[PDB]
Amino acid sequence: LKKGEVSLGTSIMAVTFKDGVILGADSRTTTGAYIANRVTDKLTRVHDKIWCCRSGSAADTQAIADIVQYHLELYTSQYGTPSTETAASVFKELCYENKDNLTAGIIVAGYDDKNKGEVYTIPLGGSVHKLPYAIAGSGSTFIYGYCDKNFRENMSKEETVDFIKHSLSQAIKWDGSSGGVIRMVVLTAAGVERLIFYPDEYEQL
Amino acid sequence: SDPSSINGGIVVAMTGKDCVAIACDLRLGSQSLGVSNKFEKIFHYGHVFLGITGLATDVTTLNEMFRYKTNLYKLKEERAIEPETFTQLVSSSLYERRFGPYFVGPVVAGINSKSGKPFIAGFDLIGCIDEAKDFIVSGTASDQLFGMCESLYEPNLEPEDLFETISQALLNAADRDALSGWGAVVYIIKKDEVVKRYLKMRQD
Amino acid sequence: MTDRYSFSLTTFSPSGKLGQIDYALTAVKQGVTSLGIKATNGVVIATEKKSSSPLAMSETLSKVSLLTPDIGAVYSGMGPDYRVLVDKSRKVAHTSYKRIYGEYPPTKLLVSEVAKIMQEATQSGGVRPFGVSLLIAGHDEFNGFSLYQVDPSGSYFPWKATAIGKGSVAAKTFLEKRWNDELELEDAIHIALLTLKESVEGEFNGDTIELAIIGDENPDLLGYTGIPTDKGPRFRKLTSQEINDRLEAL
Amino acid sequence: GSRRYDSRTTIFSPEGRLYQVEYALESISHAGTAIGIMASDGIVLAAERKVTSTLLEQDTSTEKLYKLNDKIAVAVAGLTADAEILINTARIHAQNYLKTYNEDIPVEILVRRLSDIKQGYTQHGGLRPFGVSFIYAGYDDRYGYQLYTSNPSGNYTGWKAISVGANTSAAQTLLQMDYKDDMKVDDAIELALKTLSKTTDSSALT
Amino acid sequence: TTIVGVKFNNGVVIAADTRSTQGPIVADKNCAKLHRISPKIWCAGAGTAADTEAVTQLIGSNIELHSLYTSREPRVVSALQMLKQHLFKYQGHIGAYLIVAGVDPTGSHLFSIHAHGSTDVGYYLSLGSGSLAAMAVLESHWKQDLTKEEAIKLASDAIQAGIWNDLGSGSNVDVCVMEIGKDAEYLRNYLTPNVREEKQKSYKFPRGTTAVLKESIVNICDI
Amino acid sequence: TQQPIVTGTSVISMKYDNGVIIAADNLGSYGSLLRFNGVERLIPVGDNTVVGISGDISDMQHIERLLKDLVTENAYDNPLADAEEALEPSYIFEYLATVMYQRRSKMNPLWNAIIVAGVQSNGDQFLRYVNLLGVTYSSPTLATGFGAHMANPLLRKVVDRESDIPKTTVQVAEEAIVNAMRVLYYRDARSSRNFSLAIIDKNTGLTFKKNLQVENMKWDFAKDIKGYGTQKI
Amino acid sequence: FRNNYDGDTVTFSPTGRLFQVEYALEAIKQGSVTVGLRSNTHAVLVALKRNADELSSYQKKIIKCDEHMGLSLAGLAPDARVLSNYLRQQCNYSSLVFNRKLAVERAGHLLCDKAQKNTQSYGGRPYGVGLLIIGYDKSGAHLLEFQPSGNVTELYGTAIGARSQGAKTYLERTLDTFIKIDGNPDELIKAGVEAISQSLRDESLTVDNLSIAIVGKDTPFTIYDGEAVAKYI
Amino acid sequence: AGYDRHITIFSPEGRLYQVEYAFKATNQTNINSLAVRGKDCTVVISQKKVPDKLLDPTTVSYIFCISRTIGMVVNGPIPDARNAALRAKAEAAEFRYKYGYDMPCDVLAKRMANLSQIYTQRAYMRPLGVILTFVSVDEELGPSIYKTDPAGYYVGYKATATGPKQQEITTNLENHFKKSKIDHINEESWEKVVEFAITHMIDALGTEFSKNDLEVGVATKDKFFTLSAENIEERLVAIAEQD
Amino acid sequence: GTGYDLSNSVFSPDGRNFQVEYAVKAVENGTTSIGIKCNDGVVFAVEKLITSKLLVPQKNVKIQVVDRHIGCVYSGLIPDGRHLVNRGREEAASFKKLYKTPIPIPAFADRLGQYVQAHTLYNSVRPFGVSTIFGGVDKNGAHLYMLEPSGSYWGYKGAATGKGRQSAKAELEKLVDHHPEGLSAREAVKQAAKIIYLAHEDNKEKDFELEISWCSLSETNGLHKFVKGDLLQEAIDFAQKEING
Repeated sequence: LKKGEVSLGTSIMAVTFKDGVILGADSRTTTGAYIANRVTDKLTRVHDKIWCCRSGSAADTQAIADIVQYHLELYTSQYGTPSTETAASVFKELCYENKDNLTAGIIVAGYDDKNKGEVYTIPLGGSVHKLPYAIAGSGSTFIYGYCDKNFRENMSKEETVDFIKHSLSQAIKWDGSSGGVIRMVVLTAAGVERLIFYPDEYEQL
Repeated sequence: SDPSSINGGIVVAMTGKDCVAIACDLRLGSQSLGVSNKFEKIFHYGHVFLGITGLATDVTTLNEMFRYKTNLYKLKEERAIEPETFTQLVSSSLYERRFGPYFVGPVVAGINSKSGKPFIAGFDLIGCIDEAKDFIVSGTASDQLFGMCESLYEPNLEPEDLFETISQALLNAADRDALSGWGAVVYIIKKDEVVKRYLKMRQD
Repeated sequence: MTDRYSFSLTTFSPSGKLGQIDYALTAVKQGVTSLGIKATNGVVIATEKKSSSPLAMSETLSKVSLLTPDIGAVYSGMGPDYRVLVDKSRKVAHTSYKRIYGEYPPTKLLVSEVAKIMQEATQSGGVRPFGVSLLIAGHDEFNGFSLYQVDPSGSYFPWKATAIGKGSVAAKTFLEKRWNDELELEDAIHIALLTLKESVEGEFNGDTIELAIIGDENPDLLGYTGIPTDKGPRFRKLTSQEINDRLEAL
Repeated sequence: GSRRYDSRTTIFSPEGRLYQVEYALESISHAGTAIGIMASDGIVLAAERKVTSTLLEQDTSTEKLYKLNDKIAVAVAGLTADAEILINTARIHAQNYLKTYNEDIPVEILVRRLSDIKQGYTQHGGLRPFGVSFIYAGYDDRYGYQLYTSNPSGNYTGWKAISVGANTSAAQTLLQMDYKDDMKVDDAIELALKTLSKTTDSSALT
Repeated sequence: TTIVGVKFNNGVVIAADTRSTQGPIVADKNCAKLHRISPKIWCAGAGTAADTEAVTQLIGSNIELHSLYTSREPRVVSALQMLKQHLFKYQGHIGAYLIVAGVDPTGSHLFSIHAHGSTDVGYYLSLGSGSLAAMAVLESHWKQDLTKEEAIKLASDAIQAGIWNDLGSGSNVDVCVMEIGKDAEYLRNYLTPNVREEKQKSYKFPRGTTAVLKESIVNICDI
Repeated sequence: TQQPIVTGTSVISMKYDNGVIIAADNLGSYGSLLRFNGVERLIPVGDNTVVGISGDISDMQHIERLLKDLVTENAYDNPLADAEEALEPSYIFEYLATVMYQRRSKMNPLWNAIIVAGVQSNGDQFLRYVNLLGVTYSSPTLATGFGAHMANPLLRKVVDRESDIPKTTVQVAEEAIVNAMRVLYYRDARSSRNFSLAIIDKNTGLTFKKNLQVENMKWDFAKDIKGYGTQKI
Repeated sequence: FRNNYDGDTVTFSPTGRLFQVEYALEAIKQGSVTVGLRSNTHAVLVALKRNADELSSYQKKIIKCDEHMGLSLAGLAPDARVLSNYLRQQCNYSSLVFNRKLAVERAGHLLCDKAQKNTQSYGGRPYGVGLLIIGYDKSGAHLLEFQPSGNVTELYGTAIGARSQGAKTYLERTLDTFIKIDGNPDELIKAGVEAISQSLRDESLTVDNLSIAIVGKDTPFTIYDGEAVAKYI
Repeated sequence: AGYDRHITIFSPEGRLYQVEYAFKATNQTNINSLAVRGKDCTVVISQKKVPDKLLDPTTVSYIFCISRTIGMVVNGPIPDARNAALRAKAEAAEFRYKYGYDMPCDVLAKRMANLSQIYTQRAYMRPLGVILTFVSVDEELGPSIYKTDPAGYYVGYKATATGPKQQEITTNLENHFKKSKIDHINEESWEKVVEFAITHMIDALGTEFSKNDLEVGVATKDKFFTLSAENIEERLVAIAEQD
Repeated sequence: GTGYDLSNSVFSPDGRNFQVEYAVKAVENGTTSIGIKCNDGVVFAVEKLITSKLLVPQKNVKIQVVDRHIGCVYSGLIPDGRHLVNRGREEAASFKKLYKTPIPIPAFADRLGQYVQAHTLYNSVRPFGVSTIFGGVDKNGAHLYMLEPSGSYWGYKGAATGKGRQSAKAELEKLVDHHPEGLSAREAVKQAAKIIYLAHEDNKEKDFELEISWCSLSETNGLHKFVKGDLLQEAIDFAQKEING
């Protein structure tokens, strides 16, 4: 990769519901076995209505998202507001063009008011794929069964926060490269709500 | 073959009171076979003395770069370079040649001739700046040389007494080597007279 | 398909004169008053800040720029030419004397880079000279205090006092008389303010006056009171309030 | 149009001269006088500082006298600004001979590199030529002292005494009489000064 | 080395130890690990000596160039981003582990940077060979309602933990207090707590055992 | 130099006397995790050619954009008659294969193996092969990947020479295609349950059946269980 | 005045066109006369070649650009070579990249861009030579008129060269007749000879002078030169 | 050389013909503009004239949103206005990524200035005649109003106006400012600032405006928005009932 | 003369250089194009002049596509018009790859806009002698834009350029106002044909062929097609009932 072992929470998802999309991740950077950071941002803004969840290697992802932030700042300004799918293309370009040196697993998650929330998953190699919900990181595999039954098209805002709160807290419990606070980002027409739940809270609920 | 230890060489610098001293061997070898009893690894541009040990091809190319840099700077400013300024000039030139494959250990020596300080400063393979003024050593036997300087050296010495120190310190470290025989020189510098004393020492 | 042009915009004339340079000598004359006095004990530079709408402000304009911390510069001629030149000059000073060195540039040496830039733009077509003449005032430890003048051609000369801008000869003549030998930096400020008063009329305020000295470097000008690690500014602008005190004191 | 801004003033004339070159020869006569005396014991260089205010300083006497190398120096008749561009390139020219062969540059070569460069600008590039003459004072152990001069056309010649600047002709006429095969430096110092006093376009001499 | 950074509700403290080693033998009791970027953006650096210092001067230059250009204060976030883009191009070839700190009009900030290319924002951060022992002190004794005296006192304790348990660390401790309200204080050699490797004494050399093959004099000259 | 991190498997195809049929499951693998199902492998180009891609999904998205450019530029400078001078199988084939051949020759490879199928509106049947290795060939039956191994011997029994071609009508050919896929779903799990099936008819043009799933299921094997991996203590 | 608007190519005049375009247009006419006619199955070009002298001999000005593509010039020989080289590269690429025989419409538009581009400089210039570009692809035979201004029109018959109008009026008459002579090489050749003679009014019609060129339904690009036109006179 | 009527150089009078004529036509869009600062906000009010009824008004703008917080008013001909907008928006976006920080009014100003001065020397390239008014509500200095002119000149303002009725607006502003002795309006809420601005405009150009005749853009903390037709109408209405 | 008749390298007191003035003229000597915005679409129409019997219908059409949903039609000089769309096509294609989206109509307008502005600040690069009317349907709605030699563009409800530009706009503003916008895409084709007819009086010395096209959301379903066959004949017929000039 870039240089050495940099690693993150490795459990992210974006989920669709009645009002938009809620994206969730756990936040924790480790560099080997030393805890480089308790609480970080893996819920990264690339546009005001378009955020991402970052997975893969922390450095790689951060360079790539920087570049994304730059292209959409310019796209917005010249060509108008971009889609989730458009954000997703810039990510894909980078991932594909630098698969031979960087590893970036991106879930691009966005809320639009005229097509609702959309979830796009970007492979390590760089690809653009549409789903009604996605789970990525490598602890996503153990909650695949859970997510697939208890996801439903149309749910309340409180309820979606429970589904994402339950999903990730299981992932963090079995997984060993995960920990620290749980962050969420709710992109709705009620604004951008940033949710934080502290260790004691998600464990219990 | 070896990266810098083909021809060997070791260099010692010391601080005193209105004097410094800088000393070197005269070995040039071709592997462990000593070839020559002359090879001067210390050069000077005016009142700044630069010793660089290591591989000879690399000491020569650098020596000509610093001569160039200093000459043209001297010409523009209408005065010589200062020990302090030259240490800056060295860091950057070396950081340009870190990416290139040089194998050098420079050490910078002089006395400031209008600020009135003895000045010595050090440089490495990586080319990092070392601010200390007591002794700085470099070369093959740098490990033996620090052990020796750190016990033998005592702070603030007159030129005669700095000579007795530097000479013996070098001579005994050198005697545990074969890569540091083939004669040696010592230079005792004040900024208005320089004494050169050749030592008589071991070879293979 | 373009960028094939390199024929000069500065040519010889039949008096062997240079066309652009004659034109530019006027531009300097149509400027406003700026002066320099070297007291030996420092350097003082002062100018009139003036502005081109009543709704504009000249308190939020600047005509002295820091080139490097310890050196400040002022001009007479055209505003646009001055801004691009200062930027290019600030660039070369950082790159070539703090990445190759670490000591801030000696003054004269900085003058030679500004001069080289201006002459370069005169040689080469598709650019034209800068239409400005500078007094670059600095301090360096191995020179002492210094004052240089750069002419619009790219030519330089040292002066221990000089004046530029409207009524150039007459301002300079006034300095020769009022100041002889070596006098103080403080005293030279008192003089500089008077000299600047006589050139101008209809503005007399300290919000239209900018006077700066190179003459001290304090921890207060260092931005930290710890143990020094760099020289820091020797440039200091005197306050609008500070200027106002001294006008009363003439 | 690009060529409809071009005037082609860089070309040979109907008289076969180069407009811009001839104009540069003129420039040199309106700048100060420079005199070079070579003796076999030294070289005496003077250059005349015109427009001297009292608020011009007298602590500088390096601003038309430039060391190009530590055995070569010049006196400039021309501008500070023209000279400076060439001066830096000369100094560099010095370091190249020095680094490669580990000895001092010959004068005769170093002069040629400047002249070829001047020549270059008026042939190609669409450029102005530099309006500057140099009198070169330098030493070799293959030739003793050498003294050259180069001028705006790219032509350069050797002289054993030379004048350039205002009133060249008059200075030279005086020089030709007072010259003698026998030399010393201190004798040459007297010679330079006697002449200098009589070429000034201002009364007496200071 | 042991480099630390600690936030208080009025400013930021960084501190470092100043020991450069070649083996266990102490080459330098003093070399700065605390580098000044601008009067109030100070940066601590760890790892390979040559790399941290050079990078810090390139950035140091580009930021000062910036400050004059905008006729406004330099931001800490500019220095941060320059550092990241420089590491990224060179893909890790720069081996700088940095702790970048600064005070601006935006408030007091504390970030750290790995050579690996990841940045983090922390309430307290540490890096170095003394990184484990120091980060331990800092997380435990950091508290809400931190102040200047408490932040210096904590900072002393940190460097000291790293000295004691990493014995490649030792020598003087230099501290730098950067306050938003008052002019920053660089405290050179605030503590002088450990000394030089072992000596046995040494004494004068007799001149019947030190001999000279031949000698001359020479003189320094400049034209 | 590329290391596959994703696969798509299986495109099988054959000619019949009056057209060609091609079918392919829809698949985005990440090895053995069937990460994506909704990755189309059959990209219809016009209405008389289908481009079938197996291999790496990462190369496949890049090509997916080039195949869409190919349509676009063929309406550029040709406004009309776009089925006599545009969107012909031989062109689609040739376009793709030049980019493929150049990418593999400079060591940055397009890691796919592709079948271009059609009925030419200027000709008769088209079935032509291209791979990452640069080799190209035509045969009455062509299949890529795991189907190249397994399906194609079944298909060769239907047509393998000009003589065998009159002996395959619409009905028999479509039955072969349906049979083959089911074999693929059964003996390789990488293949998705979900498929697309396309018939490109010399009279009817392109008729494309979407969102099909394999049927007439094998479950017979469950009868004959004795264990094959079961342990007893 | 005149010298303003001739001496620059990155100008325009009050009329809505630069003077250099008027001179380039004049230059096509300064060529020797050539007609082109098609019925849209075959396309023929019949050309009167003049040579300078009795001691000169004829050199080619009908150019095979492919074995299905060609051109005739009228105007400036130097320029004509430059254009012909371009069309030839263009024909080659079309075959290698797309398997195409190149339509005239696509070729014209590309020749246009280069021409445009050289009025977007000083020291580039319009060609000042016109071409009748023929070829037989899958939408049939085609005849284009290219002008060095960039005006591309497809005409069913046309002429360029001095006294274009003579053949052109003959062509507008015989139109309806020739377009319903479909599928005949020999009827159309005979027509071409008849046509070129309505141009003539100060020049002779002789075997060695005349030159015929064909491409068509069952004819790849074949030229009749010299002797071999006698039997169509 | 020998040319100055085909290429751009210094005049011996010293007033450069190309710069002077660029000062003159800008007014070819039938615009008049001002920007003022309130205590907390910066409001721009700008004219719009619609010359056909084959034209929509809502695609007609002279305010371009550079970033999220920065506004720019261009007074000029619209092909030149837009050319500058495209360049400014990318340089702003480039700065924001590199330096982690949103572009200052003055820095944008300065950078476009230095470039126009470069094009002024250039003998193969012309300068844009655009007059660019950069506004925002910075939190590192408050409200700011900084105006460039095509020359390369820029200077800080208290409020500014552009168009031929520059003098008339100037006087209206000078009178208010002398009276309060402040360089800003201190009215809490943006609203009261927009209305005041509107009054002074109606006085200067001496006509009542309509919803479709003004276009109003207001800059607020950390966000910039243009105001709509329906809202613009609320402003005109409310001042009719002060007398 | 003023020297700005052959330079783009300097500023003129007309606000614009004479050589840009000369390109505008060339637009006015081409043959009429219009654009009709609708409540579900856009309609393009063009006059092509027939002089000779040798021409073939709809292959010498001056209507060119970009992508598959963007319609471009122009009046004035032929080589300049082709060059222009050819640049637009490259930049569009670049957009399509990079952002994996079809181009917006306001985005395409800029993309052309900067290229057209660039050759008026350069002396060495020739202005366009075409005015191009373009638009389509996109994911923001339908949009009609028209681009001038200046680099001037604005959003329209109806637009015209070519010889009959004045006459045509006069009839058009009346109809566009009397309706909401020219009703639906079907209605508009008959009206369009009537404009092409009236416009031919400004050109009545040579004959015409009416050539119409559309890209309409609700009556072509997001694609650009030429309007032809039964419908094109029908529209000429409708025109010849009412106008009988």
